[PDB]
Amino acid sequence: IIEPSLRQLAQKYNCDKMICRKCYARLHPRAVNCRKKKCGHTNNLRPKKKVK
Amino acid sequence: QVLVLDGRGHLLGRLAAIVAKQVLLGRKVVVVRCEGINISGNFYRNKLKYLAFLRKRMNTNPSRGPYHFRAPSRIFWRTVRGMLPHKTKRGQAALDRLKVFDGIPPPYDKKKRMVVPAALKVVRLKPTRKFAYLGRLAHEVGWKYQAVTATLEEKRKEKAKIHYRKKKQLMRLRKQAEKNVEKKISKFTDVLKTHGLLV
Amino acid sequence: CIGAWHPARVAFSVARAGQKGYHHRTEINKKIYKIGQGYLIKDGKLIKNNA
Amino acid sequence: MKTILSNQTVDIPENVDISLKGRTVIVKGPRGTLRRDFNHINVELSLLGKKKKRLRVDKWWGNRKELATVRTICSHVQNMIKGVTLGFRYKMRSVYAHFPINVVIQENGSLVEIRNFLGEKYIRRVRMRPGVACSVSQAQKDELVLEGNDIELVSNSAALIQQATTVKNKDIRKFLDGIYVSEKGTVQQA
Amino acid sequence: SGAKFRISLGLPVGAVINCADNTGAKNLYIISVKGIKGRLNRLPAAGVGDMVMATVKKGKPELRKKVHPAVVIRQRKSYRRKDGVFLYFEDNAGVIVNNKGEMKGSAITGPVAKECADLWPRIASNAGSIA
RNA sequence: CCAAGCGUUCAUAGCGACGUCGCUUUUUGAUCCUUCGAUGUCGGCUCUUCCUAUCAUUGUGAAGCAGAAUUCACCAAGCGUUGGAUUGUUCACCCACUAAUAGGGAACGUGAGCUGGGUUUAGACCGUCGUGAGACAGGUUAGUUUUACCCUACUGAUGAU
RNA sequence: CGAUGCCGACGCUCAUCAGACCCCAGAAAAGGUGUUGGUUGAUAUAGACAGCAGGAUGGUGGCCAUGGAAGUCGGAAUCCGCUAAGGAGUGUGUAACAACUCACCUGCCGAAUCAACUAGCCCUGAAAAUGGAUGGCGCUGGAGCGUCGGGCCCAUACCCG
Ligand SMILES: [Mg+2]
Ligand SMILES: [Mg+2]
Ligand SMILES: [Mg+2]
Ligand SMILES: [Mg+2]
Ligand SMILES: [Mg+2]
Ligand SMILES: [Mg+2]
Ligand SMILES: [Mg+2]
Ligand SMILES: [Mg+2]
Ligand SMILES: [Mg+2]
Ligand SMILES: [Mg+2]
Ligand SMILES: [Mg+2]
Ligand SMILES: [Mg+2]
Ligand SMILES: [Mg+2]
Ligand SMILES: [Mg+2]
Ligand SMILES: [Mg+2]
Ligand SMILES: [Mg+2]
Ligand SMILES: [Zn+2]
Repeated sequence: IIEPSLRQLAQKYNCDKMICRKCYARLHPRAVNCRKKKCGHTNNLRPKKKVK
Repeated sequence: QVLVLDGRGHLLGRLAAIVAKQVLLGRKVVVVRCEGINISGNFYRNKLKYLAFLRKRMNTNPSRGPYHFRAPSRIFWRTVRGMLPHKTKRGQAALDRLKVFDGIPPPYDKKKRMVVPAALKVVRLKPTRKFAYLGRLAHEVGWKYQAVTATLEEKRKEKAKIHYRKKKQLMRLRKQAEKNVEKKISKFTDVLKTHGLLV
Repeated sequence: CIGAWHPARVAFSVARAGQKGYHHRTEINKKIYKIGQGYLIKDGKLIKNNA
Repeated sequence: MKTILSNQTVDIPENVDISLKGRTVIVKGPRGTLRRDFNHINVELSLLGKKKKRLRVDKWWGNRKELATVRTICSHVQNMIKGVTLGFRYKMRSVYAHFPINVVIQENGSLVEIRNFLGEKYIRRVRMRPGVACSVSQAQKDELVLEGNDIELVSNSAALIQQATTVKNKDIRKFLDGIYVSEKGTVQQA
Repeated sequence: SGAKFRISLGLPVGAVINCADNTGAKNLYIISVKGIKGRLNRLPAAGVGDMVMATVKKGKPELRKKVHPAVVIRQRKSYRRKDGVFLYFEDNAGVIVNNKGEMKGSAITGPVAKECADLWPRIASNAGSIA
């Protein structure tokens, strides 16, 4: 078990992310375009899905 | 007799273009410090260029060529060869008028080095552009004497520094001497100033 | 088959007849099990029990 | 478009002395000295005044990319001032569901050993950057404190530890174990 | 924990060996060998202690016309050991087992190689003697 | 590529209609440019090499990723990608092992390398067709596989400046 | 490789597959918060756009439809009062409670900010087999792309002989 505050700390680094739909790059939560050239800096981002 | 050039801070292809035309007119050229030569563009895209060259080999017998020389001097030499008609007697004669060196071995270490401002990186590149170092590029494609050449180039610079201090000393005496004998040489100093030699 | 039609040459990587053996070779990691002493004459006796 | 001039200024606290060797910035303060070379940027650095010193950064005839470098230099110089006066103190918490993460500090805080991370027998040994000291936190359990005068050395040191404890071949949304940077403060609060 | 060493393989695919248990099968016909990756043109081969896949050519009808897992317990090809001993047996024999390695029968006729006995404790318990 | 839908929910984890844009030349075509004073016609065997449109393995990102298993994507062709029954087969199918049992080019690689099972001469049988002689991308059986000492390439061996 | 070794002119462009000259010898849709230029529309010293407080409720859990949805899930409607204000509601969560964040608003500091399009160059889209070709070397204050200058080079063409 993890203290809920520490869980939020870990989630900031493992869960609170956006995911490029074309190249799956991990991105900061406020990302609007990917940072990778391989996808042409697309704006087709989606949230990193939450673990159940 | 011999045109000695210093490869540090020169862009590879512009130096080769000028050097090639020079040895085709019958002049001897020595380029030293080929590891100090530069290439425009980031290092990585220039490393990929040599790796692409490195893949060119006779599929049925690699020993028959192309020969991929790894020394910064030989890389430069092959680049000048690519700007000459080397399959004719006239081109091969020119190619023999060029010597290329990593570092500055004798006797050129104790001779004055000229530069080519039309190939200098400070002149020809925008300051914000990336560039590669021939020595680093050569070191990362199989060149083995980067560490030794630097070791011997540091010994040379230590000796050249002592030589420079001796020359500054002999110049401080030269200025003092001109004050001591100012009375006796004043007449000859007027001739020179009258004609622009001395300001 | 010593090659395909193209390249129209025999490649350096195809098996051919020729010299076998008498090749220079370097082999590593051969452990020393014993450094044996040579024969000695001591007090008029040959000492040779190095095995 | 090239802009005729773009500039920004930095205020220097009285207890900090800044000297310029070309574009090399030397900041001397109570906690030590930091030297940073900005020769990779074509700007003009100027020290103004004597009683309340200031540092000015100028970029004449800059396009969009070159203008973005003007503030970057100011922010770095300010961090150097922050380092030599207050220092940098990153804190890290170790997170684990089952296996406690044991951390041992060696070599006067320049080496970190991490044991039993997700129960692994492998021992992780992270070497801090020069000028950065790691220490276990006497105030809280399962915490580390990294301190130093250079923000990039301190923050790079912490990134090394955080990436040392990475989970592999598992669902990292479930297996959250690791040591993470939990706070970015200053050694001396002032 | 102690892994078995390589031994000479005397039984390629197609070898018909004796069946040395009381299942009813008389002989075992090797159709493949466990753990063999192999290469072009090389037949999978088996030695004492190896689990193989076999069919019964002679024996009770219920045991025929199907593939059994078996283990080789003796071999006529001489194999070296680490003490320098070259051992071989008078005949090639095996016993039918299951995937877990436990015998389908209950008794073994003849000796059983030490290489196989150490590897298969269920076969070892049934071995009248060990070589 | 768009996104109506599917996915309990939810267009885009994974898929995806109606439409539409391409790439490839390991399919078949279309054409008839080269070769009819001849470029040996399938398949296998053997042997080397190369491609990546990645099956496995190394490092990774994403899941409708708890674990295990699996699926999607990235850098990536270094190293592997097997033993067999039936068939001339390519193809196919099944048995079995395996980390995996990926897909391909090299004159549909490779007959002065083999083999000659098939196809494709002359003998002969059957069926259908033909008055017949004879015919049949219909079956069947038997049917000669030539030369290197030249040049190069390659492998080794003397040597030459 | 003959001729720019001109103190040539004004811009654009960075490519971890750059680009580089009729025929002609390789690329499309669709994309980019890379960068540049334009069009239209907003809002801002009555202090804009970030950043740094509160608020989740008064009729009311609006009534339907509900096993159950209270602002939060589907379908037609979708009002008022106190006010700096407060959607009868964007998002959090179940099998139902439970729960929270935006719309909104002022407190701060003080010059431009936001959005939709459009077109250049660059980038993604963009995979093949021997090693490999802007002709090559190479070239990035260009030896690239667009617009333009002087000058110069040479055909068996033109001129004089
Ligand atoms: Mg080598
Ligand atoms: Mg075979
Ligand atoms: Mg649906
Ligand atoms: Mg024709
Ligand atoms: Mg025609
Ligand atoms: Mg002919
Ligand atoms: Mg032929
Ligand atoms: Mg690939
Ligand atoms: Mg798993
Ligand atoms: Mg063929
Ligand atoms: Mg042939
Ligand atoms: Mg033949
Ligand atoms: Mg035949
Ligand atoms: Mg016939
Ligand atoms: Mg008839
Ligand atoms: Mg005339
Ligand atoms: Zn992306």
